[PDB]
Amino acid sequence: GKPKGLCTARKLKTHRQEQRWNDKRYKKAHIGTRWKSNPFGGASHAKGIVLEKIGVEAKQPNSAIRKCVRVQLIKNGKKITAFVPNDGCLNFVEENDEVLVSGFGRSGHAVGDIPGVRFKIVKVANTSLIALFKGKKERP
Amino acid sequence: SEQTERAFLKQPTVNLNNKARILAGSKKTPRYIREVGLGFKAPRDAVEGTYIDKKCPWAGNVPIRGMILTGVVLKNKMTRTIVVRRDYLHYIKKYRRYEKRHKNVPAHCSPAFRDIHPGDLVTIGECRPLSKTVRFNVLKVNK
Amino acid sequence: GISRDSWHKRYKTGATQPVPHKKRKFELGRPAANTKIGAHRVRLVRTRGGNEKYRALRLDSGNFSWASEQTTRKTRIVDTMYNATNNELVRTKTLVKGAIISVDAAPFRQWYEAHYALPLARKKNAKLSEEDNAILNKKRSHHTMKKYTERQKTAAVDALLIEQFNTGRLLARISSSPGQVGQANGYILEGKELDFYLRKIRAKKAK
Amino acid sequence: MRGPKKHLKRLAAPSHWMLDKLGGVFAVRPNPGPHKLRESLPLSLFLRNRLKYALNYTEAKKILTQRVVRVDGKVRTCHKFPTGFMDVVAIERTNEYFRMLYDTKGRYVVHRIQAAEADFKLCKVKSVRTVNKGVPVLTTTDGRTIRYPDPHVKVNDTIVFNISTQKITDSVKFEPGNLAYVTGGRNVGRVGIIGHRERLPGASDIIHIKDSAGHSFATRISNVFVIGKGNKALVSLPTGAGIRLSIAEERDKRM
RNA sequence: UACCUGAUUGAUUCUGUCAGCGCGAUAUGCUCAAGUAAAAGAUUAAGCCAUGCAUGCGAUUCAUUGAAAUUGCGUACGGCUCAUUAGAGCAGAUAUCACCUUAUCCGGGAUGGAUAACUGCGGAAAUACUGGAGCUAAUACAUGCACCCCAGCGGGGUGCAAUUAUUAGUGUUGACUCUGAAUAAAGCAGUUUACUGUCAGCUGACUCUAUCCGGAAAGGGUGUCUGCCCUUUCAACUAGAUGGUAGUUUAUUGGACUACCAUGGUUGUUACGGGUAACGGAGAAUAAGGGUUCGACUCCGGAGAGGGAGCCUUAGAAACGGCUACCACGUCCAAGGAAGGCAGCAGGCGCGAAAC
RNA sequence: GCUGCGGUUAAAAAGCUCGUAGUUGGAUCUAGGUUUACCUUGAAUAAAUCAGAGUGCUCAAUACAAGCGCUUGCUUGAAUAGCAUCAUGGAAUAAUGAAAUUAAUGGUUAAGAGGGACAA
RNA sequence: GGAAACCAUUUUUAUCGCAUUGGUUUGAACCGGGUAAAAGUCGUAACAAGGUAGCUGUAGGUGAACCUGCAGCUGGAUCAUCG
Repeated sequence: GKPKGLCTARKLKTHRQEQRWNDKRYKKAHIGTRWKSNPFGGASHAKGIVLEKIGVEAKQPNSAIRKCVRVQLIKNGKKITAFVPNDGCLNFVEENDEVLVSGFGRSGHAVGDIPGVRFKIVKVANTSLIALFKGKKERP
Repeated sequence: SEQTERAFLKQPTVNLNNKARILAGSKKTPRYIREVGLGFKAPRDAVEGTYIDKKCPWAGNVPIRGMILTGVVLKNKMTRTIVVRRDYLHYIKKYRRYEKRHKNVPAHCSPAFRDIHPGDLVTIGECRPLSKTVRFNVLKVNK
Repeated sequence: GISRDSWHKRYKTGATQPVPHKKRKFELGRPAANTKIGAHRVRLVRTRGGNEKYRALRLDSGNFSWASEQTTRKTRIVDTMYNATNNELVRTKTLVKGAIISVDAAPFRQWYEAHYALPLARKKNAKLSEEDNAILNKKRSHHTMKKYTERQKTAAVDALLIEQFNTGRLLARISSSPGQVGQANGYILEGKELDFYLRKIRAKKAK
Repeated sequence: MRGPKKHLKRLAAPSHWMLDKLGGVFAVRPNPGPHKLRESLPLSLFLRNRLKYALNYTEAKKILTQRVVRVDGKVRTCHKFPTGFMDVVAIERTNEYFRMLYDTKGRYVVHRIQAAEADFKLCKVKSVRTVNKGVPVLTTTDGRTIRYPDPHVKVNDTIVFNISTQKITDSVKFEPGNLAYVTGGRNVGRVGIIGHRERLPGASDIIHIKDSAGHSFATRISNVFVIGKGNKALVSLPTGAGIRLSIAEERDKRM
């Protein structure tokens, strides 16, 4: 059992601090390499350029090819894969295109049946992908 | 004995050469005691003595002011200076429990307090910067 | 420039300390006066608060003090004799507080006779010169002789002091800091301290 | 900073001045002199807030340039002068006389007075010493130094100071049984009769004071100013007579 | 409002996380009838800056009311930013009997010669550059107008402050080598209104300027005690390092520095080292209670002015809308030279998700 | 997870023992008819923010205003609470000290704690 | 008597050179690990006594799962067997 003496505050506090490092959340938030490992460097949004487009086999039991685009961030030049929401929106993405990208929702974890894809496109060519899908605007 | 160094030492505020005394042949050298105060009664070795120390509370030029602490003497290896240990308890609200802490307070130990050994309780009074690390003077030995 | 800052040192435990700021004006130091013996030279130095200090570079006269006789006469510093801090200072003739030097005896002898109407271990075969007579053998009314008679009552002088006055060069210790007050006012050695420092000096010159 | 400061922000200004939060970024800084920064008031604040004599501070300075206001009988034209406690302000043109006093809350209130009242003021003895030439002097907490005072005057005793004559009239003693004001602490603006004195050798000593209502509270010496002997006050006090009302009592008084 | 719900199984109960759910911060999509308060280039690039401003206003008026100039004062406040920084810095209490001070308060303390504008001669491509020549002003420059010693007839000294040495104890503080009274010298350069407008009736009264000493107040430098992030894949660390004596420097104490000497000093009660996408606090978000996280930012304290370093003036600066040098990067040149510092306001380029 | 988690099988008891630092430590001194630690109350404790009275800025966030007579005026509100240091009282609880010419001269008991001796 | 340029020296010391050392990032022939991927080749290791019970430590060997030796465990396929 834990110590209970009236003069064991040092032991309690030191043990708690030592065991906080065995917590996934605390370690994830205090490791120190978070900025270097995270493509966005702690931000919520980033900008990049398109390189190619790929179709990813959705995981079982789902059968489909999700249409993502490989992008290069401007802040650091890292390569990532970003998902293009809504139907027939990959058409609005052409190679060598400027895109705004954001997180997918699960804070660096893949979402749904798309394997290894954790970002999503929020704007292409300074246009909102939702607007492009909804016809409110056209390709510049 | 009292003069064992390269120089000759004396209290600044005593005229060792007064016409009346030298003519009468008096060898009773007056000695300056500054009566530390704060209810501290001058030790007999301070009031009557022969050592010179410009850092003594009673035979020097160090007033006592500021704060008065009590501690346990840890080491006496320097020349006329000791290390006092103060022990206390630190309270941590979260755990509602205490923890042991300590700090070392190096204090000048006058030769008046000739009966000083590791273990005896001591009182120390704050004084002006006396060296790189010494700012306290031994005032009373509760033992 | 020169700084007296407490930082830049090691902490009591031996750790390196941070530098809190760039060097501050109020914590400056200045080059040592390093006063010597020669023609009077003193410089004014503007200090904090608009005050000003007297930095002595060369000093020859000391406004020396005789404590027992309670007299203060302007004599001349003759030579440096002993220094506790370092002997390079005595070798280079540096006048620093607590330094031990040699001074003339004529001014104190003149005061002694002018005040006590008595000889000061004067020479045993040399007649007093005219200036000495102008204050020794002078004649005035008995009402004026009465005060001198009263002053004679307490007028014995110690053997060591008499020997120094015989040699004509008295041993003295500087009590002032010439680099701070610009003056070399010191006091004449007498008694226990005189004997101790004389023994030190004799031991060194034997060494 | 590299030297002394000349400004004083509104928020950092002492709360007792009651300076409205949205009323500018600075507060008129009191200049050094008789009183202290946290224990005084600017004449500009007096004329702008307490008496409404000035709609704006330009108007305050305009009034102050006219050399119409007297402080301690000496015409002042410094809107930043430290008018503080026991300070007499006499506007001759309007023939209005005020003395600075501490409201029960602790604030300064416009204490109207007559000519006989304005003709004198009190001062506590901050120290007694001996200037050159062997002429003993005393120093008051308001800085006034008076030469050749009565030898019996000592520390913490009150002396009546005559503005017209610049002389000490009477000497009230700091002893058990004298009406004493309370300047600082959380008992600012409280008047009560001195009692017992806890004597700390190396620290500020403690005093016990009981008001006319019987309520008792203690404080440090530096906050205790004698304002009379027995029970009589040497000056007129504002409406309240130095009594702290609890909040329920204040409401009861209101209705 | 002290709360939960979906998902592992053919079905069940658990462990356990993932997801949902409320608030807040930042960014952004769509959309937005008018009004009121109101944050706002902190996050990264304490990156770089065109252009405009941000510190100028009693004595001295032969220019035409007051220009120019000389003095005096201020520009060390105010404003901005958070890079550095982990016994640094800060908070509370507390010393400074170890210290320094303009502005503001209280007490005491009608002397001569030269220099500008002004006139003119000029140099340079270029500066808020300047040399000569003729004057010519001052709150500028200068000059200042009862005790001790000898002899009790008579001669001198004694202001304040101040160096040293000495004497007795007119006051305190808990305690004073503190303040006063004296004694002996000596330099010491600091000070005891040659100021402006004047008014009333030889007698008065102002406003002003200058000026030292003592005490305040305000400000600052240092000292003490307690608290304040992570890390052992950092366990031993420290050699001016710990202390003693004599000095030097400073405003003052002090290994702050020097000479000689001793071997000391910190540490599992976590020393020392490393990291911080770290200025500290007052505080902010969330919130039964206990807490968890943050706090560049309007107030307080600290630091910096591209990076360093060194200084002048001063009461106050190691100042940068002051100078001097080096490094990085610019600007104008007639190539001989001359310059610059927006992390002040407004704007510009970059950086970026991010700010008029 | 201090309040407040879990470790037979779900993740988790070191193979076992000795041991320094650390943590924690049996009962017992006035019941009746000198030091500390701790608790109570005060002192010193910048505002702004948080909690908190009043007031129709039309409400509210806010703000700290305002409200009556009549002209030459009276009264105003702009509150109240929010580690270390010092002092006062309390003497349970937990540590700590006393002694190895007269007087009761001065050592608690011996743990269903522990150690050691002896027996067979 | 005051004094500018200049000279020498002391001190604070920017800055520049090598040299050592700490920290971050990074190219690389080739050699390896992990993970993922609706329908690749070889076998049958484990789950039933999984067809040689399984597993732990250790050592050796084999295309691969794995096999074998020694000592343990039941989480065994026995809570038991007569004195």
